[PDB]
Amino acid sequence: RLPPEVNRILYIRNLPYKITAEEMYDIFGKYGPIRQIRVGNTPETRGTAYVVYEDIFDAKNACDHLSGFNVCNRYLVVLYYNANRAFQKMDTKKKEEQLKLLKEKYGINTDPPK
Amino acid sequence: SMTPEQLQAWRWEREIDERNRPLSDEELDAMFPEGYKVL
Repeated sequence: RLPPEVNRILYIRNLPYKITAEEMYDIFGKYGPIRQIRVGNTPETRGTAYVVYEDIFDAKNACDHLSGFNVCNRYLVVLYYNANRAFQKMDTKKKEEQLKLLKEKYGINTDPPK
Repeated sequence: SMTPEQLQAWRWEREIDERNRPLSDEELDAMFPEGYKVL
């Protein structure tokens, strides 16, 4: 029984640059079957990632437990995915089009984070 | 026949089936801004 903002996709910030695929699976996979992980690999995205769970209840669990999580000298910031936030970096026009397309086609919530 | 509260439980059930529904890679790929590598 769970809040509308919870989601299988977790956005992660303050991630060490050196972190390996195996370590990502280790850390996140503890809470259950991982669908896929995407790690930022450009100047503007490094230090961030999206982790995707197969099941939403595992994702709630990971999200409840992993924010503030110490790996290396760092404390991870982990948030539920939010399309509005996710497409921030697009200029005012393109963001509007992209959001309208995901809502039309997939029915995803398109408002900014609650 | 389901009382008001167990109808709510039934609706919660339907709601999460939709929120826990399997996603294609195409659904998934569209969720994402540039600059990420798939592990």
